[PDB]
Amino acid sequence: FRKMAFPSGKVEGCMVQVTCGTTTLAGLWLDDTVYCPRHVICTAEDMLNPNYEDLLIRKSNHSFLVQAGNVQLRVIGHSMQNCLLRLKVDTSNPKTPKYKFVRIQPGQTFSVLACYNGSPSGVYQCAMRPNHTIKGNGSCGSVGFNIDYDCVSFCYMHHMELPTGVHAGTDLEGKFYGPFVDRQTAQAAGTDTTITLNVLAWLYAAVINGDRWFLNRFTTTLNDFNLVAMKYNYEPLTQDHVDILGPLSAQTGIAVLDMCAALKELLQNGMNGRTILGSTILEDEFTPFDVVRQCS
Amino acid sequence: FRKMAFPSGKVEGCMVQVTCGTTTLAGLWLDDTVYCPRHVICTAEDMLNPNYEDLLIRKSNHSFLVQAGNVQLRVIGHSMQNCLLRLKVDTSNPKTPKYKFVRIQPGQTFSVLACYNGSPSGVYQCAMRPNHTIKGNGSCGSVGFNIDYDCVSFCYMHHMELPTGVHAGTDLEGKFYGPFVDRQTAQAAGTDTTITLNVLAWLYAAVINGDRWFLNRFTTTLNDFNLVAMKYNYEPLTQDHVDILGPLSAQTGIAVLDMCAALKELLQNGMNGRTILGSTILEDEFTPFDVVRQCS
Repeated sequence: FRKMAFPSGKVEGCMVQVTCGTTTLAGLWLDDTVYCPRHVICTAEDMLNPNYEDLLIRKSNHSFLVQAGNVQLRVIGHSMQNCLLRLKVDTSNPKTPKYKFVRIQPGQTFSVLACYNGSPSGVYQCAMRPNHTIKGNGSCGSVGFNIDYDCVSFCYMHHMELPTGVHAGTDLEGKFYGPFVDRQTAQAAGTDTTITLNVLAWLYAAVINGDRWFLNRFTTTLNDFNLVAMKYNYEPLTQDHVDILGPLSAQTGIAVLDMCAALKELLQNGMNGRTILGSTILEDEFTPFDVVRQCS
Repeated sequence: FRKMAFPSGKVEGCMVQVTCGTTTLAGLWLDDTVYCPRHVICTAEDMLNPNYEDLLIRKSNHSFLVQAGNVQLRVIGHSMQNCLLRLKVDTSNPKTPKYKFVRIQPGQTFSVLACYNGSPSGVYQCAMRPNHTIKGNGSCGSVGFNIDYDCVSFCYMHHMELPTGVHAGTDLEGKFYGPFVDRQTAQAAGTDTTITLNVLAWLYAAVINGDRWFLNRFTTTLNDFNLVAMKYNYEPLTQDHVDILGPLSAQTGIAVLDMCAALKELLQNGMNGRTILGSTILEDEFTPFDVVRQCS
């Protein structure tokens, strides 16, 4: 069992390099528009307290060097759309896939196409944290996506590293996830928690894959489990979460509350130097939907 | 810090579905040739003791349904090339990237484009184990690759799951990694070991990323470390491995043998319930080259 991203081909065809001043970062070229973080116009000094409207007036179309692979695109318009820079180019992308802009939820996973060394360089899978951060030099940024049947659902664009090393960004409409702004100040993240629903989902995956030792013959309750969860900084389980785990519960023959009892035991008793799916930690970056999609 | 694969776009354009009988699996369409595991011609019963030459004579061109996305390719020839089925089609792939066939070495990493539910479905990074296995239902197989500048280096194609759940396959010439054959028999893997060089490389990455607690003020020697390594089923360190870690040693200011002393301590003393890069286990699936490529 492994953490796997969606194939990145369709997103690769949309990735461009946007340069303004000394700042070079990644953009998304869809039809005749390029999207990138608006702080591309900021010197690493404007970032302290940026008046973006003011800084943008100082910019013209020629302030922006947009490079699609090894073609320089001619920029014929610029505007601000929330925290995104909206760039109009003279050519519409012939590799534009069918796409939607979705705003994902805390606990939900997505694939990331990471820009390093001035181009699309790597791909990995991650989860939006309950505190709206991302655990994701020469970074030129990154695009988050899921592939929903025939369509690319763009959900994330990287903007900032916070002083703690955790990342913040926006959806593709330019609206930040969580309480964050694109300003180099003392923005503290909310206290993070483990995504319970995902941990249970991954436990089901372990059972599918042969790891059974953590199973016991006790059950629990939503009220009891959530006390334990509160203590261990886990997300509270709701009835919605239980209903979601239905298919996996049927597949394994282990009732969701029985699996919660196994988890409760694992939090209080540890793992005694054992492994679940080659892991000594409890993994929370697989949704039930990711588990279903892998087996099978 | 995260395990990331190469972007998969160039490999996605080469992936086809090859059907023979009830067996459907993934092929690689390059120019006018499709490559897939030869056991596509076997019923899950021929697999016990397959005479492949004999089974192939019974097949004709019409025995093979080759589907590129949603185009059925017409197969105009078939032959066997080691453990690969070599299929000749009437159309050469217009999405053929620049590519090489490389045979990688134990300890070396590669990206995998995994075929699930009858199409390219997922992407992840992995290492060839020292015992020539892969830690990688509805599996239709998978292609292993690195992207070496402008060129795709194909290094792996999945063939078999062994009775222990570990995977075996070939390079793209059809030659198995390790002592394995494409036959459903009692093939036991060699005893696996941890890739030392990669563990040191990842420790350097931890130091780059701020984790420093495991550093001490002792050094060790190749002869001393290798006794400890033997005991803990780690690969012996060679002078080649030390020279390879040079750039990372210079970057961090930590001499390779000093880092070995930190590792030696970690093997004998554990981690006392601490973490390195969010991990309580020692990670061996990043080469020095992967670490350099990420930071930066």
